[PDB]
Amino acid sequence: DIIIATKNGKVRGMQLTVFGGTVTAFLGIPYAQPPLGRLRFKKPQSLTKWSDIWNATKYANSCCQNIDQSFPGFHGSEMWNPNTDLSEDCLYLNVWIPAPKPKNATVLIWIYGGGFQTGTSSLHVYDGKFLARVERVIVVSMNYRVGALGFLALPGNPEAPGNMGLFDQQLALQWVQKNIAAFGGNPKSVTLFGESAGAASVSLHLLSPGSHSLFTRAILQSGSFNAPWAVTSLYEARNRTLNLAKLTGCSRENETEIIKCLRNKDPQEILLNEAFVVPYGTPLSVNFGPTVDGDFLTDMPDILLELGQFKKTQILVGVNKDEGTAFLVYGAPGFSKDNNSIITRKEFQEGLKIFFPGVSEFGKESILFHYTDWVDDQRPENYREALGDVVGDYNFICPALEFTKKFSEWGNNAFFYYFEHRSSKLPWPEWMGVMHGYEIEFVFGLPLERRDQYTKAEEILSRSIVKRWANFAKYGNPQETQNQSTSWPVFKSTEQKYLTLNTESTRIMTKLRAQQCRFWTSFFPKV
Amino acid sequence: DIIIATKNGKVRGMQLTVFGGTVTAFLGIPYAQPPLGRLRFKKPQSLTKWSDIWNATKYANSCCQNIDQSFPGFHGSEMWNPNTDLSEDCLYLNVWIPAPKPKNATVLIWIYGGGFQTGTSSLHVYDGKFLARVERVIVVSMNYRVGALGFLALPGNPEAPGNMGLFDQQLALQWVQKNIAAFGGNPKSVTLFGESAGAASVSLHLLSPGSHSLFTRAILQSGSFNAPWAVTSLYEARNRTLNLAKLTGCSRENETEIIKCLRNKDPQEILLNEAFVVPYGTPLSVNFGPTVDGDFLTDMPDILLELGQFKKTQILVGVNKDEGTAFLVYGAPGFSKDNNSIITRKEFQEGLKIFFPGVSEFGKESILFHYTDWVDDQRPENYREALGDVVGDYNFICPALEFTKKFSEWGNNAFFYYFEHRSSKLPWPEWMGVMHGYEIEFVFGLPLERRDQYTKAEEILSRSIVKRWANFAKYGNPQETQNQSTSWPVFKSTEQKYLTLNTESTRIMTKLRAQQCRFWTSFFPKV
Amino acid sequence: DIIIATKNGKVRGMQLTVFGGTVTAFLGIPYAQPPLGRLRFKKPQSLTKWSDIWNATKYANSCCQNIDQSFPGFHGSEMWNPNTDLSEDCLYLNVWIPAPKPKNATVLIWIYGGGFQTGTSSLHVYDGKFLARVERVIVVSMNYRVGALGFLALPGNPEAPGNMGLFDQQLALQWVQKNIAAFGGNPKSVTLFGESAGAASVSLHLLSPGSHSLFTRAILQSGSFNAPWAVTSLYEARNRTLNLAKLTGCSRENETEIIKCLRNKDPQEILLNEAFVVPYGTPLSVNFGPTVDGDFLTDMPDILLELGQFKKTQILVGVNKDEGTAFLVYGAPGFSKDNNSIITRKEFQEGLKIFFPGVSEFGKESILFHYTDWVDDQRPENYREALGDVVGDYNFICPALEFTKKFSEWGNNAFFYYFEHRSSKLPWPEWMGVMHGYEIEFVFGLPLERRDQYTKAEEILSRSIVKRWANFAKYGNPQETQNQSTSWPVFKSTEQKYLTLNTESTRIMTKLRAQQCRFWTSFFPKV
Ligand SMILES: *[C@@H]1O[C@H](CO[C@H]2O[C@@H](C)[C@@H](O)[C@@H](O)[C@@H]2O)[C@@H](O[C@@H]2O[C@H](CO)[C@@H](O)[C@H](O)[C@H]2NC(C)=O)[C@H](O)[C@H]1NC(C)=O
Ligand SMILES: *[C@@H]1O[C@H](CO[C@H]2O[C@@H](C)[C@@H](O)[C@@H](O)[C@@H]2O)[C@@H](O[C@@H]2O[C@H](CO)[C@@H](O)[C@H](O)[C@H]2NC(C)=O)[C@H](O)[C@H]1NC(C)=O
Ligand SMILES: *[C@@H]1O[C@H](CO[C@H]2O[C@@H](C)[C@@H](O)[C@@H](O)[C@@H]2O)[C@@H](O[C@@H]2O[C@H](CO)[C@@H](O)[C@H](O)[C@H]2NC(C)=O)[C@H](O)[C@H]1NC(C)=O
Ligand SMILES: *[C@H]1O[C@H](CO[C@H]2O[C@@H](C)[C@@H](O)[C@@H](O)[C@@H]2O)[C@@H](O[C@@H]2O[C@H](CO)[C@@H](O)[C@H](O)[C@H]2NC(C)=O)[C@H](O)[C@H]1NC(C)=O
Ligand SMILES: *[C@H]1O[C@H](CO[C@H]2O[C@@H](C)[C@@H](O)[C@@H](O)[C@@H]2O)[C@@H](O[C@@H]2O[C@H](CO)[C@@H](O)[C@H](O)[C@H]2NC(C)=O)[C@H](O)[C@H]1NC(C)=O
Ligand SMILES: *[C@H]1O[C@H](CO[C@H]2O[C@@H](C)[C@@H](O)[C@@H](O)[C@@H]2O)[C@@H](O[C@@H]2O[C@H](CO)[C@@H](O)[C@H](O)[C@H]2NC(C)=O)[C@H](O)[C@H]1NC(C)=O
Ligand SMILES: *[C@@H]1O[C@H](CO)[C@@H](O)[C@H](O)[C@H]1NC(C)=O
Ligand SMILES: *[C@@H]1O[C@H](CO)[C@@H](O)[C@H](O)[C@H]1NC(C)=O
Ligand SMILES: *[C@@H]1O[C@H](CO)[C@@H](O)[C@H](O)[C@H]1NC(C)=O
Ligand SMILES: *[C@@H]1O[C@H](CO)[C@@H](O)[C@H](O)[C@H]1NC(C)=O
Ligand SMILES: *[C@@H]1O[C@H](CO)[C@@H](O)[C@H](O)[C@H]1NC(C)=O
Ligand SMILES: *[C@@H]1O[C@H](CO)[C@@H](O)[C@H](O)[C@H]1NC(C)=O
Ligand SMILES: *[C@@H]1O[C@H](CO)[C@@H](O)[C@H](O)[C@H]1NC(C)=O
Ligand SMILES: *[C@@H]1O[C@H](CO)[C@@H](O)[C@H](O)[C@H]1NC(C)=O
Ligand SMILES: *[C@@H]1O[C@H](CO)[C@@H](O)[C@H](O)[C@H]1NC(C)=O
Ligand SMILES: *[C@@H]1O[C@H](CO)[C@@H](O)[C@H](O)[C@H]1NC(C)=O
Ligand SMILES: *[C@@H]1O[C@H](CO)[C@@H](O)[C@H](O)[C@H]1NC(C)=O
Ligand SMILES: *[C@@H]1O[C@H](CO)[C@@H](O)[C@H](O)[C@H]1NC(C)=O
Ligand SMILES: *[P@@](C)(=O)OCCCC
Ligand SMILES: *[P@@](C)(=O)OCCCC
Ligand SMILES: *[P@@](C)(=O)OCCCC
Ligand SMILES: [Cl-]
Ligand SMILES: [Cl-]
Ligand SMILES: [Cl-]
Ligand SMILES: [Cl-]
Ligand SMILES: [Cl-]
Ligand SMILES: [Cl-]
Ligand SMILES: [Cl-]
Ligand SMILES: [Cl-]
Ligand SMILES: [Cl-]
Ligand code: NA
Ligand code: NA
Ligand code: NA
Ligand code: NA
Ligand code: NA
Ligand code: NA
Ligand code: NA
Ligand code: NA
Ligand code: NA
Repeated sequence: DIIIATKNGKVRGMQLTVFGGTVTAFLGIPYAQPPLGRLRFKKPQSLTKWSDIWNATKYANSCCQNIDQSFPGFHGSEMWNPNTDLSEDCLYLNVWIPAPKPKNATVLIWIYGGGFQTGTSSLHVYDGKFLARVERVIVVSMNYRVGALGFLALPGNPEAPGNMGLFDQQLALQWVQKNIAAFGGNPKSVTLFGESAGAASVSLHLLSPGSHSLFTRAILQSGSFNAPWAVTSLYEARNRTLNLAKLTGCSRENETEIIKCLRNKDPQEILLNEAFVVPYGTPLSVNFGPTVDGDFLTDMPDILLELGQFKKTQILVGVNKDEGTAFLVYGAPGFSKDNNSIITRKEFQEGLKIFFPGVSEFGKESILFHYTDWVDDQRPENYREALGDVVGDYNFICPALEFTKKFSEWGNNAFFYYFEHRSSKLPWPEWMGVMHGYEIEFVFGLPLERRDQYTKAEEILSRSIVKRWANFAKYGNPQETQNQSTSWPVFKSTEQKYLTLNTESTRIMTKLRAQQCRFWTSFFPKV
Repeated sequence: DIIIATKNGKVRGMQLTVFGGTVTAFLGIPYAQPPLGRLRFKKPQSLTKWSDIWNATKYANSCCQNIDQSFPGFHGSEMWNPNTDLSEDCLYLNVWIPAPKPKNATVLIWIYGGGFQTGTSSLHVYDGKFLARVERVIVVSMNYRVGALGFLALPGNPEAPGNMGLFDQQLALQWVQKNIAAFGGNPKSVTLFGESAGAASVSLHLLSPGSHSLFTRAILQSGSFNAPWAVTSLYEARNRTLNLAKLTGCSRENETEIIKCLRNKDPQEILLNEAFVVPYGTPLSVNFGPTVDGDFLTDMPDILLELGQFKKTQILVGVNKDEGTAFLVYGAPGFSKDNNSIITRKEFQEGLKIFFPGVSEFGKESILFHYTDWVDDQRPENYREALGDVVGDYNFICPALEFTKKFSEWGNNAFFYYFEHRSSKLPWPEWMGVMHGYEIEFVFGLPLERRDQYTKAEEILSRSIVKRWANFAKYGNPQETQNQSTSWPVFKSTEQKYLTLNTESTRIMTKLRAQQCRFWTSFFPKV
Repeated sequence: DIIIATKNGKVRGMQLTVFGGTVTAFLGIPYAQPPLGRLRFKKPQSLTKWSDIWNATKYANSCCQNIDQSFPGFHGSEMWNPNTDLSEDCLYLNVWIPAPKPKNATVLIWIYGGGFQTGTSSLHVYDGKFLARVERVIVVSMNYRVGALGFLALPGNPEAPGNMGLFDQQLALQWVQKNIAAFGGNPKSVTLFGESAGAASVSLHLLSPGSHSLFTRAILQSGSFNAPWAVTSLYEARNRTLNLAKLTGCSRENETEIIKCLRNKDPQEILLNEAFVVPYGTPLSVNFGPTVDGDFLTDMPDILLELGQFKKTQILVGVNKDEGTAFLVYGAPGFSKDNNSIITRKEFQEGLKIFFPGVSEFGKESILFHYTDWVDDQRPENYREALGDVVGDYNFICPALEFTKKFSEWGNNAFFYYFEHRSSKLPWPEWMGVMHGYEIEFVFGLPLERRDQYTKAEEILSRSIVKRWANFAKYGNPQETQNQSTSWPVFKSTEQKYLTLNTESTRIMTKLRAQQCRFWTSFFPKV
């Protein structure tokens, strides 16, 4: 039996057996008042106080959200679907601690991805018990609101001010500040890490003044706020919010009245409409996301980044070799997971049309031009590979690299990785390569689990990443010092060294996707 | 309805419609006891406290001051004349805030020019509502005492200690420190900006110990305290103060008695005499200005500048291409606004006599020599252009450049601009070029106003300056980051880069008026 | 009438007319309990408190001390003799302030010389009223105990712990910290300056932990603690203290008993014996001076200097062209002030014998060797000039230069001057040149006094030093910025630039007395 007195009252956890030892898990600790009825669309408000012992012994409700139904029954997609009841009552967090209770452990806070429209901390691939067992770090994760219910904005007006999901996150980070020492945590040693939209969230916490003092350092996997799907403009945010009212027969006059009306709709009606607040989406649509609200975000992030207004600290940033592929089977013509997807020039052009709907003909010709001077053999897989690279480079790799350049020019240490190992257990087909999302299991140390059959090499690779992440968190420096590993150099502008993470040959390389990033970064934004 | 509780009690403002949105204006908030009767010539004293709601809904009294009557009915001069009642009761300030109320906005404090003899915050070209609407900054301006009533000095003696107008300013800056957060302001992010005498005031706040902690950074348009009209010596201050007594039949024995006597004169009698406390003025006379009082100013400013005694922070400094011209029609022979003013050598010499009255024959020959080796064609406009340059270089550009050299040698970032756009709406004739004072409307964003017919190019130029000023204020760096603009480099000694602001071609240049500034700066002061 | 409430109670000063204006002088303010009876030889103790108004309107008792009787009636010597009653009751200080009272003036604290055996703040050449009038600085000076009564040491034992005179000084510096703001002073801007033993005192305050926070910066004229007369060893201090007891029939058993006995002797008996506690003195004997007591001084000063244990701040250090001469007429054979003192080789050798009594024959041959390879003409004044240089170099110039090297190697700004003007009013004969002590009148601004007939050039030189000293005090940098003067560069090791102060040609020079200082500094200490 294990009970911890927090600032809001007692909580009980369970004992887990991990890897020959023990871990104490507190699942589903509330961190805010349930945001229901009159609190829907409003910033999270703080917890009442409680008599009795709270039983944090099972995962809590995931937040309301649409589910991916493109591959029903397929483990590749379904592993990302929520594994607990959906409810509006979803502001809870989990804590995993070493046994015996440590004395001043470094704290890792995970923020999940899902396009700001989906995700949940209770997923199998986010289970923190392994990191706690092996590295003696404490691992925290929280649920935050997604979709309209999390990011509906009607500018300035506090009935729906914008960024509610980011504030749920910020309020959980605070809960860590006030309570984590009771669990044996060191509030002065907190690293945020997250992937995709979770990684862009982490990048925004770096920019947010209310976040400055709620963490020490940061890890960004395949995401940053300068990615093109990450921040909704005020223009498009209003168009969307009013388009939603129209669809739910909530078009009114007085703005507060539109919110009051939307607060009377049932969650399902709002979920059902979210998809259509846009004339045409892509498989990369973020219908409701971060906006510049003058509160969490005080100006457009490009400006803040460029002029150096953000927390000075170390960052670890990285991406996967085939980020783009996973998106092509959600709309691109002649793509399937159940065949090799050898496509034609004509399919590719149509492809660009799906991914770049509001872009001029010339703009599209310009991508075709940059990505189809091969180099050279009349390889059939030419066009399929180029469409993956197009989507990866524009959406993930290039924005990640630029964020890293920009951040390090203000003087701080940064480390960049390029993950190129395809999991032996990957259920998607071989042509999709080293996919978006599939370094996570390596970071949480799933292949360490003996009775799960990853390879021996995967076990060793995982053991080595877990160590680098943990060393990063505790000491600002992601080295594996014992087993005579390849030293990971800092990323500077000019040299721009990165580290390759693979199962065979770990290498130091320079200037990842140089030619491609000149295209996305200097030419394409003018278009 | 909008009411803010301040430290002195409540105030009500009005709602303005600007550019499709709203701005809240509080006009005429008092910031000091009215300096009347026994408080005339004394440092401002602090506000009593008040029950009821103060109605800050119209501009307040401008301070007592003579008016320019050289061009009655001419919009070019009259636009600078005071647009509210003159009264001794004039220590008030205005606040403009974004709607919805922001959370921690950067604050811009404007200090007007007028030779320390004239000016008022209520002028059309100082209306802060545009900056507030477009940049979401808060804009403050205040009225401070000018002429004898603001700068009469009888050394050490506190009945008339000197610098009262500078202390009115300092006391308004304080009012910002104590109250601005109630308006949504961030007291820790205050930029002072001002033009001409207003710009020299800003430079003196940098030197004043009582000001150090009342602002963050500073913007100086066409003015600095090392300009030759900016600081009155103790010698000339006494001669003047006693000359005024003599003229008003206030010559006494006991010094306090002379003040007591002057405090019995009516404002108009003092105004009427101010002009003659000098044997001969120029169109650049500052009969009553800043002095070294051992209080606001603790030593002569040249020494403080040279030896590095001032606030360490970023500055933005600049000047206009034809600063000198506006002064030539206020006394220089054969100059008129109603004709081209082609003058002769003989007129030019007489001209120097008007502008450099107490200077030796040789001194005057030396200006003629430096400014009349052309380069070369027998152009008729030769002499007219040289007299403008003489007055500009000596009075504005050269002192501004030297102040910037001197300030940056102590390690801080500085930015220098050279404004060379002549407003399409300028009522003065073409030969007067890019005049003193006419970048102000661009900085306050008047050409942004659609229904006012500035050009489209002027709109775009203004939009770009407003952004650079605002970025400067918020982040210390005056870049326009979005529209791929010319980056503005820091001004260092040795390289001395500056930025040109025009409607066509924005450029990086080096060593503005190199030859001319060697003349004014190294040779002329010996004379 | 002018009354200031201090922490010990009220004081009244007088009004002085200086140079067309006014200065307020408080003469003889007590700063410690009178150190009489049972307090003789003990550290100074703090002031009781007082009702009534203290009348600080005349100079106070100078401390007990022997007088120079070598030239009775001669203004050259007698100007250094005490000009008030000698008494044991002598711990008082003077304050001079600008009129009108300033607001936050920089403070100059003067510490007089006199070999630690003589001196007094009430001397004519230490009158602070001129500095106060002209520079608007506040000037403080204090009386501190000298000779046995100030520096008697019987190690560790607190009845006579050592350094009492240094602690009198330290306690006056404290009095400045607690009280000077009431006079208009800024306690955070205090420069210590002093000459000879006063200059060595200043150098020891830099080393003393109890002094660290009682001043900002320091000026050393012809003195430093590494000079060879400056610090008595523990060995020689005991030998002396016991030799004094023996002479006064106070030889006892219990050490406290010897003090108790000496506290019963009358001041005159102690004064009369001080001279003989040494088998043989020189005209540079310091029979009772600073010692390493483990309290004011925590280790030998050479070590502290060399290893960088002292206050980090700016210093101004300098010396006079003929420091040595004044000492030759107090014992050196064939020297007189009443003739040219052309001496022989044989006289010179005897001379070395007077000045280096306990030094080996070889040691003496070594000085002769270094100082008598001329360069070359058979000039009669050869030997007379060399004996002056010998005494100057060893006692003043060389130790001053070494102190400056050593101090600047730890990173702080230092300025070095070489004063080479012989006063037109000097009563000593021409051959004695630019003597020890005769830059003081220039620093206090005596030649500024119109009705005193120094030359016009001397007036201008003085005006310029007063300004450099004052700029040093206020701003850390001794420049004269207005009258286009020679800029004074910092003294670094390697380059070692110094400034020459003379009436004609002010110059930047390098490596003063290079050859000579290698001799005194590297070879002579081994001997
Ligand atoms: C790979 O599959 C795609 C995708 O669509 C198909 O899925 C397959 C697994 C198959 O079972 C089939 O029934 C299904 O249509 C193929 O593209 C399609 O080609 C078909 C038939 O010619 C067209 O009707 C469609 O327009 C197009 N479908 C879509 C959804 O775009 C593709 O040809 C196939 N590629 C191969 C074998 O290389
Ligand atoms: C430009 O005008 C000046 C200024 O004075 C004149 O203003 C004009 C607009 C005109 O209407 C006229 O009545 C008025 O005098 C001229 O200089 C003047 O020249 C006049 C006539 O010869 C002399 O009497 C004056 O001394 C002198 N006036 C002043 C006030 O200095 C100037 O000649 C004219 N320049 C041109 C046409 O190039
Ligand atoms: C300069 O004077 C010295 C010092 O002593 C003398 O002082 C003089 C002013 C003079 O009035 C005289 O009476 C007095 O003795 C002279 O050295 C002295 O030489 C004398 C006479 O030969 C010797 O008896 C002494 O040993 C020696 N005196 C001392 C005190 O050392 C010196 O010769 C003279 N120098 C000249 C004229 O160049
Ligand atoms: C945002 O504003 C309008 C809103 O019109 C939308 O109504 C919503 C409730 C939703 O159902 C959505 O499908 C619909 O788009 C957008 O107008 C669209 O633009 C086209 C012209 O290209 C017109 O045909 C329609 O008005 C509408 N589209 C359709 C398919 O009916 C508008 O484009 C959008 N603004 C943007 C994206 O900047
Ligand atoms: C400051 O002191 C005197 C004051 O004389 C002045 O009296 C004033 C009240 C006012 O009316 C003003 O016009 C007048 O100047 C100055 O004396 C002037 O100097 C000239 C000699 O060049 C004499 O003729 C007069 O005393 C007087 N001028 C006139 C036109 O009558 C004095 O010059 C001034 N000091 C300065 C500027 O340094
Ligand atoms: C310190 O200790 C002795 C003390 O002897 C001294 O007695 C004093 C009271 C005083 O009168 C003083 O004149 C006398 O010196 C010193 O002894 C001296 O050394 C010489 C030998 O060179 C002997 O002749 C005497 O004992 C004495 N001198 C005289 C002239 O009588 C001792 O030298 C000294 N220690 C040092 C300087 O290190
Ligand atoms: C928490 O679980 C334990 C099981 O041992 C139980 O005793 C306790 O009542 C639980 N809390 C509840 C049911 O609210
Ligand atoms: C934990 O470590 C921090 C420094 O990182 C320290 O200041 C804090 O007091 C420690 N708390 C403990 C040991 O409980
Ligand atoms: C609209 O209604 C809201 C909510 O009831 C009210 O408080 C507000 O003042 C109204 N605003 C306008 C602009 O009519
Ligand atoms: C280091 O070495 C051993 C094998 O020699 C391995 O089992 C262990 O996992 C390694 N530790 C890390 C942190 O990689
Ligand atoms: C301020 O103006 C309002 C107008 O609505 C008024 O009600 C109030 O009395 C005013 N204050 C005055 C007149 O002092
Ligand atoms: C505003 O920002 C400053 C830092 O510039 C911060 O210290 C202050 O507390 C903030 N106040 C708010 C958010 O109200
Ligand atoms: C002159 O009168 C003033 C004001 O009444 C008085 O307080 C002051 O002491 C007097 N000064 C002189 C120098 O006569
Ligand atoms: C940037 O670009 C657009 C036009 O593409 C323009 O309307 C807007 O005013 C510009 N913003 C700034 C700050 O200049
Ligand atoms: C100080 O001097 C004044 C002279 O005006 C006198 O009134 C006062 O009594 C003096 N203090 C004394 C004598 O103790
Ligand atoms: C005097 O100046 C210091 C800084 O050198 C400042 O901290 C202090 O408060 C000032 N005191 C005054 C103006 O009374
Ligand atoms: C000597 O006498 C002193 C002073 O009376 C006394 O306090 C001390 O204990 C004695 N010391 C010795 C060593 O006899
Ligand atoms: C500077 O210049 C003037 C003479 O032109 C002189 O009288 C004054 O004393 C000088 N000031 C200083 C500080 O030397
Ligand atoms: P990640 C899976 O959170 O983001 C991809 C961006 C578009 C939805
Ligand atoms: P600005 C118009 O305040 O200053 C010009 C200087 C002389 C009056
Ligand atoms: P200053 C005259 O105090 O020192 C000379 C050193 C030996 C007495
Ligand atoms: Cl690759
Ligand atoms: Cl084609
Ligand atoms: Cl390379
Ligand atoms: Cl030009
Ligand atoms: Cl001529
Ligand atoms: Cl150049
Ligand atoms: Cl010399
Ligand atoms: Cl010999
Ligand atoms: Cl050299
Ligand atoms: Na995913
Ligand atoms: Na590995
Ligand atoms: Na590449
Ligand atoms: Na103007
Ligand atoms: Na532009
Ligand atoms: Na030029
Ligand atoms: Na002396
Ligand atoms: Na000089
Ligand atoms: Na030399």
